[PDB]
Amino acid sequence: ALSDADVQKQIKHMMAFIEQEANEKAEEIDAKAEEEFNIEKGRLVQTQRLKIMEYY
Amino acid sequence: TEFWLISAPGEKTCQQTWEKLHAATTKNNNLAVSSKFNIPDLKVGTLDVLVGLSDELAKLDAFVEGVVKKVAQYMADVLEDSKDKVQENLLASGVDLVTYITRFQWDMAKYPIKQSLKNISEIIAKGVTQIDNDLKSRASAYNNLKGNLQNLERKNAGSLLTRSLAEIVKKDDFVLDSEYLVTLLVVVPKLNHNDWIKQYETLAEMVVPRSSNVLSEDQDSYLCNVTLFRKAVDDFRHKARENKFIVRDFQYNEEEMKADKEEMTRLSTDKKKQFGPLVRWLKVNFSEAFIAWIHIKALRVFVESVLRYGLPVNFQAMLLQPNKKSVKKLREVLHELYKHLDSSAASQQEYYPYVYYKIDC
Amino acid sequence: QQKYDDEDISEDIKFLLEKLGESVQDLSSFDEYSSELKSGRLEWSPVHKSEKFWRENAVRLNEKNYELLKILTKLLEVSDDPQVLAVAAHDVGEYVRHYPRGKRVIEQLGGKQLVMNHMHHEDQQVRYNALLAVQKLMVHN
Amino acid sequence: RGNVFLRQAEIENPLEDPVTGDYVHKSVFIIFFQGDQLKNRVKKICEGFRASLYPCPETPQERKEMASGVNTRIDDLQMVLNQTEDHRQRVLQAAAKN
Repeated sequence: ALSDADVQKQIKHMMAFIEQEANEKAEEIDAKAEEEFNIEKGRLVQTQRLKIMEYY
Repeated sequence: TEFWLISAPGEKTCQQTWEKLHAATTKNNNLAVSSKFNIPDLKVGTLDVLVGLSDELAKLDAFVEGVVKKVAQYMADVLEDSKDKVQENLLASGVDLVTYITRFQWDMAKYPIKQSLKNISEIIAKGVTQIDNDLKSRASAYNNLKGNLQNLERKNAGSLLTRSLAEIVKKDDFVLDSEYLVTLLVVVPKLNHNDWIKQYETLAEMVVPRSSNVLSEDQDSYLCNVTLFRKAVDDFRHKARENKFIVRDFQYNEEEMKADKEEMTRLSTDKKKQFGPLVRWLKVNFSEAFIAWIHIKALRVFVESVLRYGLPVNFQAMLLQPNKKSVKKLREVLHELYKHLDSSAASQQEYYPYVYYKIDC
Repeated sequence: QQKYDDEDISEDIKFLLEKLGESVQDLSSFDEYSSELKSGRLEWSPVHKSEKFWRENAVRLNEKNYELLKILTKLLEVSDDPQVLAVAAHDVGEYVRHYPRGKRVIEQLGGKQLVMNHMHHEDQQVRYNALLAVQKLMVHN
Repeated sequence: RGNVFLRQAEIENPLEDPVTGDYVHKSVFIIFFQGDQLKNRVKKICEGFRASLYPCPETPQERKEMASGVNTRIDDLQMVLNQTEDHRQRVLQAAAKN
């Protein structure tokens, strides 16, 4: 029930959705990067600290 | 009354007036009630899974037709302050349910929208699930209580033959400190009462003389008792069963009366004292059930209006109430109105050229 | 099928049947077939008509590099004898019937075109034997 | 909710139907989507009515080249069909002779 222009527009709508999917994936991977940065820092820093404590 | 939910592309900024009551596009020429619908603010989340989301949403909708119409059926069966045909004014948490429908406001406070649509839908699903579980358990308990009261009042009824003698027989009727006798309440009707008082000796040897004693009256016959040695009880029963006399070796027990009546009165009073809470709890929980009901309906309206017009969520919803027997005219004029949106085919049948849902009370 | 008054005949026919049974069992083996395959002797062996052999011991024909099958492939282009060629064609057909990956290995070796050359051999029955082998090759193809 | 382009390819020379023998033409219309559950629904419905979803057009043109080679082997197989029908003809003639 659609001409060429209308079905093209529906395709562009599905595309605005795909770009939205890309954006939400980008912000989610940025967030998990924040938490993984934090936990990497915590564990690595604490291990170095413990080695320095026993050397002390 | 039966209402019609319609949603449109909502292109024009002033189209809301057309949705509400504009006389040019009003329904049945100002004879059908038309009102706007407060569109909830909702996310999108995803579209790939959204087909399944709408699917299981519809299945949940069917199941909750089940549960809430059973709630309606039970609150009608209570028949105290609410019945099938009287006292049917149903309140959506204080006001008339149509007043809440026409003043629909999304439940922003209870259910914030920062949460994804999926998780909100499962929240509502399990809320309805625990509502249903509470209904099942508590209504089954009340069914048990009602059955107990019915059995009590049933055992408190019946003739002398079909019920223990509560307010009829007493201690003096039966033999006291009996060494050899037993008092059998041999009921005799007046059709052959002279027969009994004359040949109770023929009915049995070694019988108490002048034992022709009559205790009370009933509509089928007259209660009377006979004091008899054991062999005399055997013989009297044997030759009185054929004489159309009811045989009964009842034992006097004031407890059999007092207990049953005490449980009857106490269970009835406690059942009412607990049925107060029943009606309060039931009407309340059904009002919030209907609130969440219209909320999930609005969520559906949003999902289908969105996927109808693609990604953008621009649409304008509105309640409606067509006149009976003017329905088809409204169908064809609205088809004329909305068939230019697509200009090709929107055999319109279920998927109307407008995003539609149906509700009826 | 015929009953006779001499029980000696029934005992003797039973003995004949059972001893020819384990005669076929003795002739039912895979190492003698491989020894003849190396030597190029391809007769109408009982193992060649043995339904059991093709049903079960076809997995044995999946040798290391499939050397026996390769030797048969060479025998196709060197030996022109109709009889051994018919035997080899039927053997290859059964092998592919019971092991399609072996058919794929044959197609890697190009043996389909070789048997296609052999369909035009002067011995008509060999043409039909190669036709049966090809017909077996056409499952999923 | 058809929202995708369509590829068309109409081929004449009506060929017998794969499962009924109807000497019927070919007229191919392609519609497909990218939602996985929508893909389940469309394949379910299409197999319910009529469909041939064995292939999957994609980037590799080497697939197309080997498929044209397969068409060559199909021609060779048709020649084998000629040989086989000759064989059944001559054997049935031999039997019917006597």
